[PDB]
Amino acid sequence: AGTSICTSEEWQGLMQFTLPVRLCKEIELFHFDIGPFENMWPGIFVYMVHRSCGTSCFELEKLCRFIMSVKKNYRRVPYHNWKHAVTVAHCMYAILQNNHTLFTDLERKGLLIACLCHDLDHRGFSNSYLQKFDHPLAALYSTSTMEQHHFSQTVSILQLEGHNIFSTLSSSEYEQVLEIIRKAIIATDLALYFGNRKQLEEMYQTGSLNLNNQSHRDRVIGLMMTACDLCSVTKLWPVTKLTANDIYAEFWAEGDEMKKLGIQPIPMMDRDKKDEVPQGQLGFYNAVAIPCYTTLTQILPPTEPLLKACRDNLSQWEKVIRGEETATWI
Ligand SMILES: Nc1cc(Cl)nc(N)n1
Ligand code: NI
Ligand code: NI
Repeated sequence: AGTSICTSEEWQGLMQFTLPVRLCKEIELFHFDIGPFENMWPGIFVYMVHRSCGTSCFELEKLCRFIMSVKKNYRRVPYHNWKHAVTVAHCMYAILQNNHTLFTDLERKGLLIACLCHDLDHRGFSNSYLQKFDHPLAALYSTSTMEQHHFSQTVSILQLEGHNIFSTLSSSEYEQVLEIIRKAIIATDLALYFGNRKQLEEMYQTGSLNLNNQSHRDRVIGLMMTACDLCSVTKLWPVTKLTANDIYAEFWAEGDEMKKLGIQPIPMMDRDKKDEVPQGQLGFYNAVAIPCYTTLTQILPPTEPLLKACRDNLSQWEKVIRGEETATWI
């Protein structure tokens, strides 16, 4: 029921927040893991917007209201939560810092906000679920159901009194940024990823890819959104392994719901099929993450460390399968 608004207490605090010095250099790296710094997450987001877009990109008060209200519109679900939002935004920051001039000031502001907002009000249910059991959302949004919902929630937050960080933009630029943000959130539907990646791969291989071609730009941005959304697979193995427990915790709760409604879930959502997870992650890396980061690296060479990390994690899942796992804490 409705869109949640942060307290004066919340946003004034973030305004007064300052980032410990040692973290400045860390935040720049692809592999950086926000995990051990929970109190600082909203502040790390300020810092990234200020570094990428400049301290004058947004009136700070409205930026701070926007971020903390964004936080309050994430749910307490094991995975599609506030921590994932900031993780995704950080990956985008590393991509943009490493490819800064390829992207307009409008694209950078739009994309960091899109990443932070891309799973707003996620309920711990997949599009598969909502469409299977005809949730009202599936009727409103026949395809990319939750993603269209996340964009809707983003616009609602902006429309809160004192939250509209895009107000100072020309009328034309405003429409462009909302369009940037809409396309970027929609692209985080993995259903679209398969065709997008295949197109981009084709365009790269034939040499037709042209970044001054809007339709090409939209697709590159789309794959960037995929890379950022899946970035848990690009971290150090223990970090990757730990996040995966959260991914599966959320899936298995969905599977539990399906069982009550007389449908056996897919194995991935079946908590009594845990022995199949390492092989499922192997399949997910083979069909999704590997090709994603491969293509992204061809298009944006400086993103190559995301790909090497993901190949290292693939190998770690293969070790698990062979029975060579050593001690893991969770
Ligand atoms: N977003 C996801 C989904 C699955 Cl099955 N696995 C990973 N690593 N990330
Ligand atoms: Ni999503
Ligand atoms: Ni996501």
